[PDB]
Amino acid sequence: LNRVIATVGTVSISELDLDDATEKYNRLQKHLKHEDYRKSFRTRIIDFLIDRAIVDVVAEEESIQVNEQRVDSEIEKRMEVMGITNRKQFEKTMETSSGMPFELWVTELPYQIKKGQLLQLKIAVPPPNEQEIRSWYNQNKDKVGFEIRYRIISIAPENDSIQEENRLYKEVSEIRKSILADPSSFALIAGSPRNDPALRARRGMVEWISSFDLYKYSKITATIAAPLPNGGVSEVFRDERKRYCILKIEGKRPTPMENLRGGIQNILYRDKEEDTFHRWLKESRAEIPIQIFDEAYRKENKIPLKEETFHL
Repeated sequence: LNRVIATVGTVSISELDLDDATEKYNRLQKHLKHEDYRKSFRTRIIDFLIDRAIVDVVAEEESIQVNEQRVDSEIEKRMEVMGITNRKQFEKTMETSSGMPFELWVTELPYQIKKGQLLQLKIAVPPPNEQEIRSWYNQNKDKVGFEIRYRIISIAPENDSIQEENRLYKEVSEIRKSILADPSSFALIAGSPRNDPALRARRGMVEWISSFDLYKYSKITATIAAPLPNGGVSEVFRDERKRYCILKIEGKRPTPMENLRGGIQNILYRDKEEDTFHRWLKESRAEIPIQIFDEAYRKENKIPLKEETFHL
């Protein structure tokens, strides 16, 4: 009862092949940003399988072979980018992002490899142009973000004592009262010996940075800076290095394109491949011989029969 649903080129899609795929397609339905939900699950899955068949078929013709060894090679080439060293930790990393068991996720790699190699060979994805970059910037200002310029005072405690904590809390709180009283002071006190040696030189000032890049250096400092307006003095807080701090936003500006250039290019190019390739599959379905045998699909997707005499 494992009947043939369809044939895509040399590939044959069995009713079994469908049932096997039934799990993967469901966990992939989240990532598959094209399928028209008006169509039945039965249609959508067959359609899924046909697209996979096309890739397999075309890769054969172009001598793109993906063997057991090449799969392992790719996993390790993916680690040698992500940073990851243990094979066991990578298995969990992927299960998070996919929401799929590793033994199932690994069966995507052939498709992914073949797809990447086909795009490298057949398909054309022209790098995005300056007018396209500027238009993304100009029409995605919410997604650009903001850059900040601020001044910080960071005083470390000598001893691990609670008494020292109470002193420094009061010390820094006094500096804060003084700063609101006379803002001009902040510059002087930042150059003053109480502040960290690194900040004394650069007048306590931190030049143009994203709250995100800052969040990388210090999650605390950023979460504290992010909500404050221009000239906002932060409340007295502690560093991730247990230092007693105070910061003041000296400037805010929308992050200049120049910095986000690469990032915008990457967004644009990936959306270019994801469409060029989606069209190429549509296009390929017209070139590669496909035959549907399954009556359900035939009926639903409006496929004619020869000499199906018109009613008149």
